[PDB]
Parts: sequence; structure tokens; C-alpha cells
Amino acid sequence: PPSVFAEVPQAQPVLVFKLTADFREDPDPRKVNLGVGAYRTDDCHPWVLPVVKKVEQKIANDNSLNHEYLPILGLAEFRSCASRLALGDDSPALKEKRVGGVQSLGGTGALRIGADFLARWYNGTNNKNTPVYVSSPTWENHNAVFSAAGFKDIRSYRYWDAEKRGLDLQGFLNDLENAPEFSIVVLHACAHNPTGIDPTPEQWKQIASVMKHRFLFPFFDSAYQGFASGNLERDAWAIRYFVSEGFEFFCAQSFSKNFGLYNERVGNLTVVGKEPESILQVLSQMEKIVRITWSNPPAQGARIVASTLSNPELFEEWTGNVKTMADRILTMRSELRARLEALKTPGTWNHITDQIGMFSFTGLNPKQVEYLVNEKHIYLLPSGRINVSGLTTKNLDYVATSIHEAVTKI
Amino acid sequence: PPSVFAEVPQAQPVLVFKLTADFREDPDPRKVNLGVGAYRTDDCHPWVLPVVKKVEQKIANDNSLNHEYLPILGLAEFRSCASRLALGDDSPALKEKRVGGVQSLGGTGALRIGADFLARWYNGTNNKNTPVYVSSPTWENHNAVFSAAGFKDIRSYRYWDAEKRGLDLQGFLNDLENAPEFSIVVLHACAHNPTGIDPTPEQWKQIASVMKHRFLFPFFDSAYQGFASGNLERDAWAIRYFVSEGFEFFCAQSFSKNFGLYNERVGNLTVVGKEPESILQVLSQMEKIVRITWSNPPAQGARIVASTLSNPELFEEWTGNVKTMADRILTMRSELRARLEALKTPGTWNHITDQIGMFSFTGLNPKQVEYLVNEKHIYLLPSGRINVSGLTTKNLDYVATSIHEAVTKI
Ligand SMILES: CC(C)=CCc1cc(/C=C2/OC(=O)C(c3ccc(O)c(CC=C(C)C)c3)=C2O)ccc1O
Ligand SMILES: Cc1ncc(COP(=O)(O)O)c(C=O)c1O
Repeated sequence: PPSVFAEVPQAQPVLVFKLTADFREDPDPRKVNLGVGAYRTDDCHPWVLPVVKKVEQKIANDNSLNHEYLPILGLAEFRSCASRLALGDDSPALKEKRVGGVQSLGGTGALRIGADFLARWYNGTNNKNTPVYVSSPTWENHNAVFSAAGFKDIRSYRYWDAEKRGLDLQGFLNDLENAPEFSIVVLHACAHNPTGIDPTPEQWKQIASVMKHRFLFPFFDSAYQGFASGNLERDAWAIRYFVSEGFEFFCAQSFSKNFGLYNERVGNLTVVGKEPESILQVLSQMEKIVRITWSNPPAQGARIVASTLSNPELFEEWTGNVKTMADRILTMRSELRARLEALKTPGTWNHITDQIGMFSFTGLNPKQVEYLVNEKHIYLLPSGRINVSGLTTKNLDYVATSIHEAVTKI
Repeated sequence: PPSVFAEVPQAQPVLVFKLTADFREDPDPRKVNLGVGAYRTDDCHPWVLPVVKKVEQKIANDNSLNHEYLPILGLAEFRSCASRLALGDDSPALKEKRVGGVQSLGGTGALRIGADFLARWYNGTNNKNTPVYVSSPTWENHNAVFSAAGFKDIRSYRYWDAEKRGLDLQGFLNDLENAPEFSIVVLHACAHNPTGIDPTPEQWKQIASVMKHRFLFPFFDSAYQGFASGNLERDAWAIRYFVSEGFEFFCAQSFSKNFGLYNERVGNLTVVGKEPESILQVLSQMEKIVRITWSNPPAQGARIVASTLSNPELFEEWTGNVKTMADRILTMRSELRARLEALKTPGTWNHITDQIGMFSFTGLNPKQVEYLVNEKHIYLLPSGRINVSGLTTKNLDYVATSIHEAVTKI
């Protein structure tokens, strides 16, 4: 062919971006976009955290800062603060100094860096055959990230039960005890994307017990710590429980939501090891993978987080901005459930409030979604997931009535 | 109960990291560090460009900017001016709309995204066997970035002539004539790393002749445009010549040096093809590569470069800052050759001024380097490479006399 790129086709457009594209093209005056992948205020507007705007002003006014290369592993003060946020100041793994932190480009970078390491140094030398497990519907790119690291056997475990509209613990635990030993399990630390339903502490202890005696490697995805329920301790309970149980694991931390710094790509890959020497060996090889991916991480976003977490006055204001987004999400969840039960909508709806975080599995079948999209012009994925921050005091009456209508018919 | 990281070897530091580490531990007060990987002033300090401090203020005073996800490919205004800076305003490829741009994490990210694409869609699907050609002394991560993409045959072409201390034109062109067709050739667009010696335009016209006669894919590495010569049009002549000759190529752009934004990771992958439809399809397939690497690029660094290249008043302040760095390096080279020839040092030394950029091959053998490090405490690589910006007017007289001893005594 004349062009070198002639035999290359147009990539498959991701399903949620096509949803947003069709939304902004729908001329209906009652259109609702519940498929936005970020937090939106009650006025359908993005929200820059006031703590972020204040910290950014001081960074802009700080001549102590140059623009020289950060270390390969990233900004030190951000790395220690990010892992202390997930593990806690009183973590025994920190006192024993068996913790490492690689600054990442959001959670996606931490998942890629961790998967690249596992596909090279874990369960043998370049063992691409290690099974990797994901949830019923997981994050759309969990499969793609581990597939890019070379893993050739990506499996799924039961998580969300459509009929009970909740967690399928027996399907989860039986898929775990049937997994080959030393398999990697991708675990949502809190705020399950996209279901929103999380295991209880007494359910996590059962999930952890299976992975312990089968040597299943936990890979935590902590993308909404604090942002989900408004409590930093409760959102990190599963991570810290695995710490007390002596687990070795990676934990992909994201600060795009609890800080609202989506476009600055602030992430951390926390590593917990048996020995302090094992961490310096892991961080030794993380540098080689970073070097060939992004040579070193950006500084602006990580500087915002490190200043916020290490300063007690700005840490208090940040938690105030976090509870703002969590309480509004909590309010929108309860307002929708109250409206749906007031109209006498068939079926159970306590899962609307049992789930947490920004995303929620509404529990409707694909063709009930098409009614909401085509007839009522409420845009959501056929998966049945909505963005709770997409609900407002203005559209709650129209959305709740439409969901009622979608379940009346069909 | 051993650890899963128990057999992970402790990775050793790179040679450049050990050189700086040994330097700041050296107690001799005459020590000169010529191995810093960034621009340094006459006072051995980093330099934040004055236009960058001003643009950082304007961005902080812009309450309109949010922190929502940039497009997968990046900020459109940055990709607009980044590629426009490399190809020229009145470039035919731009007015014919056959140019694409991917915002990347520095030039290293642009190389990685480009290498990942070529390993999947170039010269067949998933062809990991297309030979990749690099300079015989090359930037070390070139082999590492393309190896991480999966290319199993990384080749070298003759470049640095140690005896004549210049460019081996006949060794370069001979290795390209014997290169297998459709082979990828990584080309330094300007200021070769680490030699600093560049092909003349008439030398570039012979390189482009062989690459066209054998369908060799050019992967340009433009990491010092403006920073090297002070002239943006001269530093991009080879790239713009390949456009006029009808080449399809990649060009990994870096803004770490000409803007001094090392730790903001500002890069761009310029794609030049024959048909505009294929270019869009290439950018789509690169979105899938990006979103599994870093989900989307950061905003701060790209905003700084975009505001600078978009506003004409800020554009000249930048070229004035660029001229300062290029002129100081030009003067440091000129005085180094002057003192060396004044001291009647054996051999030719016009290569110090014939080279361009802040990296120079001094023409010393590894044992002449050992004398400089051991007996004179001047820290440079065994290759003989020095950072010319590590030379100051207060140590230049001591370095030139030190180089004179090493060649007369060893
Ligand atoms: C500083 C530059 C741009 C050097 C030359 C150059 C750059 C690129 C692309 C890059 O973009 C970047 O940001 C970095 C980067 C990141 C970490 C780092 O330690 C160094 C220092 C390495 C040196 C100075 C040899 C550079 C790149 O390595 C491709 C080819 C090149 O020859
Ligand atoms: C479950 C999950 N994992 C990973 C990510 C990636 O986050 P980031 O954009 O910061 O990389 C997201 C989004 O926050 C997510 O929801």
C-alpha cells in the first residue's frame, strides 16, 4: 500500500464516551447524562476543590521550587504521605519499614507499573501464565491493563448478583478457592467500579482467608479513598486488614477523585512486603520499568497532595471538601431511593443506599436501559450503571419517575 | 514462609547516577561535575525560565481552568503548537492535514507510545521482528524503550568516528544500505546525544536518499529544538526536509530542555503520513495504547507550553530565554577549545565547536577519563561525554588544563 498506515483501521470507540457523545447531540430538553466519569455539582458543573486552589496559589508563589527531574520513584514526601494515608499512621508495616511507594500517573499508571513488575518478577521469571482475576463487571480497563503487561490468562470472579442486587459472596469465595495457587486477584479496596456495592468487614475476612491459604496475590485498586463514604479509615479498612494478616500485596492509589486532580495524574503504587530488604529490591526494579515508560513522574499534582496531607491545617480543610462530595453523593442516593419507593416501584431498592461512592448499579436489564435512553432520554450504560453525582435536585423527580416507568413496562 | 519478592535481585544504580553520587561525596574542593543531565547556569544552579514563571502565574490566576480529564491524546492547543513548532507554520503536511499529535510524558513517553504502535501496526501486525536501528553511541534508553515495546532485533549504525572525532558519514550510509527494508531508524533530529555532532544538511540529504530507496521508517528524536542552536528553524531543518521529500515518520518531541520543564513531563509524538484518513486512524489506535499506559496526560506542563507558543508576546520571551541557554553553551564550547589550543594540546579540537548542544564527546579514551576523575576530580562518563553547561567561567580554566594533562600524560 502507498501509506505505511493504510492497513490500520479506526479503533473501537469506548462505549461510555459514545454515550456522552450521543447525549450532547440529543436535542431533547429533558436529557440527563448519568454516564460522566467524574464528580459534578448539583448544577452539572465540575468542582475544583478549594483546598487545591489554595495550595496551587502557594506553589505558584514559592520560588523555592525548580523544575528539575524528580526521582525515578517520584516525589519522596508524596510517596510517604500517600502510603501513610492508605495504611494509617499507626501501621505496623510502616514501623517495620517494609513499605514502598512508587509515584504513578493516577491509578492507571500504578496498575500498569504493578502488572509490568508482576509479569516479570512474580511467580517465576517472565511468567505471563499467572491467572489474573477481575470482578463480575470490573473497571473496563482492568482487563486491558493486565493484558498489556503480557498476561495471557485473565479470568473473572462472581461479584454482583443481579437478582439479589448485591454482593455474590458464595460465587466470589468459590471462584477464589478454585483459582490456581499464586494467582493475582484484582480487588476494589472501596467504591466498587462500576457496581458501587462493597464487601462488609465480615465478608472481607472470608475473602482474605481463602487468598491466604491459597497464596493468592492481592492487587488492591484504591481509587476513591475518602471520596466514597467520607471516612478515610473506613474506606481503607480492607487494605489495613490485609496488612494485619501479614499479606504481601500491591495497592494502586488514585488521587483523581478525593482531590479532584484528574488532569494532573496523581497516583501511588504502595507495596507491602515481609521484609524491608524485599521492598528495596522491588523498588529497584520499579525504577527500570518506570525509566522506559514515563522516565519520571510529573511534579505539580504530587506537590499539591504532599502539601495537603503533610500540613495539618490544609489536611482539615481537605477533609471538609471531601465530605462535601461524599455527603452530596449520599444525599442523591437516598433521595432517589425515597422517590422510587414513594411511587411504589416494584422490587427492592435498598441497594441504592447500601452501595456507596459515585457509581451505582441500578439493577435494570439492558432493555429497561434502552427505554431510559431512547424514550426518556436519560443516558446510562446498558450495564445499568449511573453516576450518582449526575443526579441533581432538578432532575431527581424526572429520573425517578422514568426508572419507575422503565420497570412498570418491560 | 518466604516472601514473593524473596528472589527479586537488587538492581544496581545506573552509571550516571553513580557518577553524581560519587561527586557530591568527594571532599576535594576542586571537584567539577560534568555529568549532570540538565542545563546549569554559570553559578552551578538550575534555571527556571523567566517566561515559565510568568505563565505559571497566568495559569494560577485563571479561575476558568478546571481539573477534568484531558482528551486521551492530550490538550488540543498543545498538540497544535508542538507539531507546528517542529514542522513549520506553512508546512504542506499541515495545510494538507496529514499530521497527528499525541501529548506524551516527555520525549521518553513519545518514544514509548510510538514504539508500542510500531510493534503492533507497522510492517505487519504484531511484527516484533522489524529491525530497529540506533546510533552506535546513542542515548542509552533508545535500546531500552524499543526493547520494552517487544522489538527483538535492535541494531546499531556507525556514527561517531573516534579517530577523526567527527561523524562517520560512510559508516552511517553503509549501514543504512545494508539495513533490511522497512527497518526503523531512530534519528537524532538535532544536537546528537551523547556526541553532540550533527549531520550537515547536505549530509542529511544523503541519509534521506538511502532511507527512501530502502523504505526505512524514520523515528525522529527531536529533544533539543531551539535549546541547541538558539534557532528553532535551523534545529528542525532535517525534520522539515523529510516532510518535503514525502517521508512518513514519527518525531518524538521533548520540552524538557527548551522550556526547562523536566519534572512536568511535557512531550509530543508528531505523526506524519501520506493520507489524512490513515492519520486519524493511527491516533485512534494510539488512544488505546495511551489509556493502558497513562490513562491521559497531565495538564500543567502542556498548559505552560501551549500558552507560550500561542501568545506572540510570550513566544519571544521564550526564544530570548532559549537564546540565553544556547549562547552560554556556545561560549563554553568556544572557550574550551581556545584554552586547549592555547596550551598546545595534541590533536584537533574543532569538534568542541563543531558539535551542538549541551553534550559533547571530548575524544578522550576511558583511561584518560579515569585520570580526570581520580587525580583531578572532574566527573565525566568513561565514554568521554561531558555536559558543557557544567563548565563555568570559574572552573573552565581548571578543566581545560586538566584535559591537557590527561592527553599528554596518558
Ligand atoms: C533531557 C533530554 C531531553 C535529553 C535527551 C533525549 C531525550 C529524549 C526524551 C526525553 O524526555 C525526557 O524528559 C527525558 C529524560 C528523563 C529523565 C532523565 O534523567 C533524562 C536525562 C538523560 C539525558 C540528559 C541523556 C531525560 C528524555 O530522555 C529522547 C532522546 C534524547 O537524546
Ligand atoms: C476502579 C478504578 N481504578 C482505576 C481508576 C483510574 O484512576 P486514574 O484516572 O487516577 O488513573 C479509576 C478511576 O478513578 C477507577 O474507578
